[PDB]
Amino acid sequence: MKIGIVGLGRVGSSTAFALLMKGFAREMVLIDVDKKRAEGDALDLIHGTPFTRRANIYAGDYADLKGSDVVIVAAGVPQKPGETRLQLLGRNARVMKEIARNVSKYAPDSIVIVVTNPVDVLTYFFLKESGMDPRKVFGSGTVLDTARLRTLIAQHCGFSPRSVHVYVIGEHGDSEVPVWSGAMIGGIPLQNMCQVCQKCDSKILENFAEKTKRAAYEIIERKGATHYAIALAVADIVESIFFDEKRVLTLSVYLEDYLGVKDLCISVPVTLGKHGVERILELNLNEEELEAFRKSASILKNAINEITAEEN
Amino acid sequence: MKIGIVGLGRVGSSTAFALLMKGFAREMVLIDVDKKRAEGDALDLIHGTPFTRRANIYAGDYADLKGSDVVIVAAGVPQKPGETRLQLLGRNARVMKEIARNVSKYAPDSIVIVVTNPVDVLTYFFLKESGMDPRKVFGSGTVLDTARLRTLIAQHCGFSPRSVHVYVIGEHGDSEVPVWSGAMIGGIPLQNMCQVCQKCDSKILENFAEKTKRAAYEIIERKGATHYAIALAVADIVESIFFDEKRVLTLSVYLEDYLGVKDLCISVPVTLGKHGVERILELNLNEEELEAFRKSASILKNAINEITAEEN
Amino acid sequence: MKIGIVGLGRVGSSTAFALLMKGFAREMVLIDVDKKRAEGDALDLIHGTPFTRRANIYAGDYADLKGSDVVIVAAGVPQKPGETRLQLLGRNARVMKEIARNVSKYAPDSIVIVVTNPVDVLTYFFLKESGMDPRKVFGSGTVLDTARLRTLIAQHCGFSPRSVHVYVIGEHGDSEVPVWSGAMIGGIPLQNMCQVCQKCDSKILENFAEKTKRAAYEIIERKGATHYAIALAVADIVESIFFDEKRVLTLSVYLEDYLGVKDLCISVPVTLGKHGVERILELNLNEEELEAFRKSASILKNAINEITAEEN
Amino acid sequence: MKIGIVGLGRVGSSTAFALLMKGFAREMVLIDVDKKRAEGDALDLIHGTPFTRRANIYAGDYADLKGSDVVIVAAGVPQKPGETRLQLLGRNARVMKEIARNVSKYAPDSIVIVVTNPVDVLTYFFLKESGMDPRKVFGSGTVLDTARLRTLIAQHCGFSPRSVHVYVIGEHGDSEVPVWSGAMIGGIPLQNMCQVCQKCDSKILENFAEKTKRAAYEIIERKGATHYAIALAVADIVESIFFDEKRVLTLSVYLEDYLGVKDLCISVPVTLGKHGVERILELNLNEEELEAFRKSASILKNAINEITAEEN
Ligand SMILES: NC(=O)c1ccc[n+]([C@@H]2O[C@H](COP(=O)([O-])OP(=O)(O)OC[C@H]3O[C@@H](n4cnc5c(N)ncnc54)[C@H](O)[C@@H]3O)[C@@H](O)[C@H]2O)c1
Ligand SMILES: NC(=O)c1ccc[n+]([C@@H]2O[C@H](COP(=O)([O-])OP(=O)(O)OC[C@H]3O[C@@H](n4cnc5c(N)ncnc54)[C@H](O)[C@@H]3O)[C@@H](O)[C@H]2O)c1
Ligand SMILES: NC(=O)c1ccc[n+]([C@@H]2O[C@H](COP(=O)([O-])OP(=O)(O)OC[C@H]3O[C@@H](n4cnc5c(N)ncnc54)[C@H](O)[C@@H]3O)[C@@H](O)[C@H]2O)c1
Ligand SMILES: NC(=O)c1ccc[n+]([C@@H]2O[C@H](COP(=O)([O-])OP(=O)(O)OC[C@H]3O[C@@H](n4cnc5c(N)ncnc54)[C@H](O)[C@@H]3O)[C@@H](O)[C@H]2O)c1
Ligand SMILES: O=P(O)(O)OC[C@H]1O[C@](O)(COP(=O)(O)O)[C@@H](O)[C@@H]1O
Ligand SMILES: O=P(O)(O)OC[C@H]1O[C@](O)(COP(=O)(O)O)[C@@H](O)[C@@H]1O
Ligand SMILES: O=P(O)(O)OC[C@H]1O[C@](O)(COP(=O)(O)O)[C@@H](O)[C@@H]1O
Ligand SMILES: O=P(O)(O)OC[C@H]1O[C@](O)(COP(=O)(O)O)[C@@H](O)[C@@H]1O
Ligand SMILES: O=P(O)(O)OC[C@H]1O[C@](O)(COP(=O)(O)O)[C@@H](O)[C@@H]1O
Ligand SMILES: O=P(O)(O)OC[C@H]1O[C@](O)(COP(=O)(O)O)[C@@H](O)[C@@H]1O
Repeated sequence: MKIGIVGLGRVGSSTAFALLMKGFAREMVLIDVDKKRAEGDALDLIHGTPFTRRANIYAGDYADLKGSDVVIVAAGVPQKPGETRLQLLGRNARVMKEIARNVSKYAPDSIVIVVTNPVDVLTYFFLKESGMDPRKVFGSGTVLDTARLRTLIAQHCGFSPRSVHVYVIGEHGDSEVPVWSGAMIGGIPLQNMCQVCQKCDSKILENFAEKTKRAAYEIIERKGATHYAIALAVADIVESIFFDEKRVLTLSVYLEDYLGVKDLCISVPVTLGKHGVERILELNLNEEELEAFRKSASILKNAINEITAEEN
Repeated sequence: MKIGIVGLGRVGSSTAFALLMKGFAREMVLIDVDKKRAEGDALDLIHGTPFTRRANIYAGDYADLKGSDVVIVAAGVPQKPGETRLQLLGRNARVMKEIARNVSKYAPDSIVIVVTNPVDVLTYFFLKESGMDPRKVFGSGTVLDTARLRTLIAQHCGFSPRSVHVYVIGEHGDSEVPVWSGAMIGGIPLQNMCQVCQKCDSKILENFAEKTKRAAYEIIERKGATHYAIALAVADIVESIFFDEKRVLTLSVYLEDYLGVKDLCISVPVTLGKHGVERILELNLNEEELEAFRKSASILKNAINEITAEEN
Repeated sequence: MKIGIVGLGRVGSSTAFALLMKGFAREMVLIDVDKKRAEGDALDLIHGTPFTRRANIYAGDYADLKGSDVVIVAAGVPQKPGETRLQLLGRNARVMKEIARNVSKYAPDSIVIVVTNPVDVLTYFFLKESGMDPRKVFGSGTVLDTARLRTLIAQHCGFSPRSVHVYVIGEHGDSEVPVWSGAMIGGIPLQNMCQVCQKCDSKILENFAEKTKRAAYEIIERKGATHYAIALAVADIVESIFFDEKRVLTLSVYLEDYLGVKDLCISVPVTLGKHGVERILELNLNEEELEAFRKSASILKNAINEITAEEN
Repeated sequence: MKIGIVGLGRVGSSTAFALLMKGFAREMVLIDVDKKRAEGDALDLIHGTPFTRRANIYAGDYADLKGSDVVIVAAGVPQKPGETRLQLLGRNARVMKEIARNVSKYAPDSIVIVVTNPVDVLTYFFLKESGMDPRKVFGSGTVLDTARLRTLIAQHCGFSPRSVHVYVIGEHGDSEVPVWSGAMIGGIPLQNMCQVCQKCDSKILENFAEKTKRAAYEIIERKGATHYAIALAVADIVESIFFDEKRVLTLSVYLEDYLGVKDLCISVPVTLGKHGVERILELNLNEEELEAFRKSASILKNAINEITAEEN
């Protein structure tokens, strides 16, 4: 397939390298405002193709997205000194809208995966300005945090991550919700299995939830940014579209009305295939989860409203 | 690793071909009473290695199992005319015991996977005569029927088989038990999800259970025997030992006491790694399931007792 | 892609199983005159798909080849008692012509790979009766014998088969020609490298040529037939069409005039891609090789002429 | 296997990410003088392991190399302003010696692959200070430039890179030597095949030689540095050790006396397996090639001598 990447920073370039090794792209267009950087990146990957699958990689402009099966948006600006988070978001939101008109124009039939943070806020702004199908434009969301929570549990208990079931939903941020009420290992409720398993107990499941929601912060304090993790997750998402797998992924999707939350992009279990999102799984949230989920949706709508209100 | 296959009939040879393409064997010993057939089989696979991974394949005798990481038993005799099923089993049971002393003698440290039918009856006879660890000798059991039930459901509902959870336990035969009470799709109970999904409803889940328990009969009426399906399942089991995955598989294991069934080999969810079986998952069976499961164990013990009683 | 297999005997079925594990077919049609056998084969492979890629496999009739990207012909009859080889060939040649009209009719745009023996004689009869493009219909030829000769040499000398160059051309039979004059290891002529390498010398390269041309005979004396080797080679050929690789393969192609041989199907280095054969490499044969090659072409034309003459 | 990476700059980290996706490391130790950067890198890759194979990745110190099967050296310092190339090399050479004593001390049984530029000069300094086996310590050399030259030719002519033979030897720099005299496509000399092929002719083969020796310069002018290409090449080299393939690679090896060049590390065709380098292929260089090769060795020895002379 043909893949376009808009924004070749640490994440865009890592995503490109990963997609290259997976071998999903026949043609790969790299688009960044700093054309010189995008071109050197393209030549570097081209110089490594003798060890990967043949791919037509090149640094282009928006007109090249024509024919793109998937367009990945890893484009954004860095917080200026003094700069406020609302301002920062104001700038990034404007970046999203700009890229959107162009993707809408040259690649109207593509599937777009937004990756920049805040992912749920920026995906909503991109979708709105784009005017495309909500089943074909979405954000990576909590996909990575869900997989990470399943992995921590699995390796502590002596199981394959394949045997562990858990979903983290909501804002891909401080207010995400691990849905512990539907968690299992071997289909057996996470609580029986948790205290059969030795290196498991209540204090440890809480650490996990905490180790996963802090992962990015901890990487950033040490090296300024995360790019590898999200790169591998974007490859994994693309992998489901590529083979039309219909796997369930907690992607940030535009929901018309899900458990009382409305008109916003947020993460919930949906199935992904070659035509984009298909089924949205409505979860049976216990009381505390429903409340946390709802509060999450409100933190997002508020942010959406402050920005929509500070550009008018 | 080094793999030995004892019994190169339709199943043994198909299993060997499949294992060859997976590339799990560095050395592969083929043992059959008809040495001429085993040798031509070995030369044929050797002649195809230019397209697979290097492997040291050869037709040997029992002394060659020395060093075997895994030994697969697909050895058995065909029902003579007039021959009774009890007699037939009497003969096959004797085959199992014979192979057992030899495997015990030359490859005491291997992991053995019994595949011949009746799988639960013959595995029990093999284990007993062998005197090996019940965590390292087991039968393939209901592994294939479980995967097949998950696949039917999945493709009818528009999900990846990875999102479907169901276990079929008990005798790998007419009395197997699909554990519908713990069935799910996306962690959501199979009943909500079943009637959200269009090509699903009660009459169809019953067909599935029936299509999967009859699969072998239907193949046999048409071509005399099954070998491809079981070959792919044996490869899959070996794959878990090979990468030490700890995946949950409904293998036929020797149970000391599981839900009131005792002293017999039967299928239940257990985890498989490089050292053999590790955890046995005790399932929460509803009333009717517990009863079906128990009846299953009784059909097996009876058969075990009739044969143990018609060789003394 | 969609693949049809006409003739599900030991080879056709082995080829189907192998193609299934490679995961090249989205849809697979099995056609055999013994419909009951083809159907049980289809159900067996279907029952194993939970461990492979989703594939639409089924036993059909000629009308189903519609849309086939590749059609494999492993169909043929066995020598009756008393039966002469010329007669036998007369029968098989008639089988080839029959299958040809049907493939021409329902799948005129497919790429056909003939596999039945004698491969060069039967491919020529199939092509002629079919009236299709000589670049899209061909026989597997010496593909397997070439790979096997490269492998023997490589493993004796301590090199990867990738570093060994040799071609065996001509009749895929007793008169095949290993082109020793262009043989190399690391691009260094096989003779310098041969006596630098310890387990190499003139008497051993001759054994190799002999071990490879006798491989099938030796398998057949032991188990009645070869099927695994050729199955893996057919998968490998299909693999080049599938990813459009343009790899060089000694396939049995219809040559209009190559080194003085004319109007016949015989093996020589040609490149294979998604559209079939592309380039035919004309080799620089030394004196003795040119003579052996020519004699080979004459043994084939003679056989072609005796059969064309004993059906008129 | 266990892999250590010393120097996590753009190349070290790219190499780590690539090795991670290949799945060659069971345990991966990242060592950089800037421990904070190495630790954030380790956490980032760990956070992405839910999508790759289980691996024990962590930022350590030299004592952790204990047990390392392979150690990769991508460590070096950047040219200070005003700084001379000889000085720069003086500094980097000292870095190499330092890392060497430590690798010699804690991981004496590992295979080391030097990657920093100048690769042939720095590998020689590392080997000398280390006192290890010349068959287990070497530089990546011209591996990437050789593959790139084979790829350019192949895709222009309509062949698989597998069918193209060419070696580039000598200094991995401005004086590298493409050995055109032994170049082939399908074993047919590159000159016949070159003017049979349309998009090939003398002016184009020269462009190729030029496009490949300038690749890094062109990347660097655009984005300051190359890391992806070399990362994929290092993975490929590790891949040969990992599966003990014995593939021929133009690695920078210590040569005692090869075609009159002596006591230096330079690139030539050697075979690589699980125990390191095995066979060194002595090439039949025509006149002009022998001269270019020799001049190459002299440019390297001179540099080696100026540095050995400006630290005493
Ligand atoms: N650690 C992280 O990865 C992290 C942390 C916080 C926020 N973010 C957000 O997510 C984004 C992705 O992070 P990154 O580290 O890969 O970014 P980065 O530091 O590489 O910056 C963005 C890249 O996108 C490009 N770009 C900007 N505007 C563009 C436009 N209009 N059209 C095309 N290309 C454009 C820039 O030129 C730059 O190359 C960030 O820009 C930021 O807003 C990321
Ligand atoms: N459709 C089926 O696959 C099927 C159906 C019913 C029962 N079974 C049972 O499972 C077994 C596997 O089926 P198959 O179709 O692959 O078998 P098969 O028809 O090929 O027969 C068994 C093979 O095992 C070999 N063998 C027998 N005793 C041996 C011994 N003592 N030591 C070494 N090798 C020995 C035989 O020589 C023969 O090659 C059968 O023997 C049978 O008892 C299979
Ligand atoms: N060892 C070998 O593999 C070998 C040796 C000598 C010759 N051959 C030749 O190559 C062929 C392939 O060998 P095999 O062992 O796989 O064959 P086989 O023994 O399975 O016999 C051929 C199969 O092709 C089917 N078939 C025959 N005519 C057909 C038709 N007109 N339409 C559709 N299907 C048809 C038959 O029903 C049978 O299922 C042989 O038929 C023979 O002529 C093979
Ligand atoms: N474009 C290129 O990749 C390029 C171009 C010219 C030269 N080089 C040479 O090859 C090397 C690899 O290039 P890069 O771009 O990946 O480097 P880089 O810019 O990331 O710099 C080197 C890294 O190695 C680390 N390091 C330095 N000394 C160390 C020590 N003694 N122990 C442990 N870690 C140490 C540094 O802290 C830094 O993280 C360069 O340092 C340079 O000497 C590379
Ligand atoms: O929209 P555009 O300008 O056609 O972009 C694509 C073209 O630019 C190129 O990628 C070259 O770009 P760079 O010169 O910047 O490397 C061509 O290879 C490609 O066909
Ligand atoms: O591992 P099993 O036996 O399929 O059962 C549970 C796993 O499947 C699940 O439905 C999860 O599926 P997904 O994660 O693909 O949505 C949960 O039950 C858990 O994730
Ligand atoms: O127990 P044994 O007789 O050593 O068996 C193994 C030996 O037999 C062989 O496999 C050859 O067997 P065949 O001659 O029957 O083909 C050797 O290659 C191998 O080393
Ligand atoms: O040319 P036809 O008869 O449509 O053949 C294909 C059809 O036959 C089937 O394969 C079933 O064949 P069998 O009943 O013989 O198994 C269908 O699944 C398929 O759509
Ligand atoms: O030589 P050392 O200090 O044991 O290094 C390895 C140890 O450091 C760790 O990698 C942790 O390193 P960081 O705390 O820097 O992340 C452990 O996980 C590991 O066992
Ligand atoms: O592609 P073939 O037919 O093996 O022949 C040539 C290729 O093999 C070669 O020996 C090259 O081998 P390596 O590149 O592995 O050393 C050359 O002849 C060319 O690289």
